Amino acid sequence: REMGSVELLSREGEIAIAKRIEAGRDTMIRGLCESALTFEAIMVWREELGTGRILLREV
DNA sequence: AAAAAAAGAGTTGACACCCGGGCGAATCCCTGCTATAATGGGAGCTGTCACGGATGC
Repeated sequence: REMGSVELLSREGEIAIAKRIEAGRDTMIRGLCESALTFEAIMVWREELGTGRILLREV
């Protein structure tokens, strides 16, 4: 009863939902790429590159 | 009238062996990934009363 009294169906609504999810992921990625918090934090792992353990195929 | 040894103890090397702990190897359990379109559910009484109590205007 609860699922039927509040839910519906949408053919093209799934496309809009996917576009909204993609926009949210894009905005989150744009907001997470900052300076002195994420660049220097992840750079300590990028400096470990050259051994092929987690620098390539992992990060 | 005397006087020493098969047992009885006591060990000393000499195997026979019997589960324990590793070294392997062979093999179980988990977990996730599959891209045409899938869009609200199946029994069950209903052939006992009667009492004793719990809601309602």
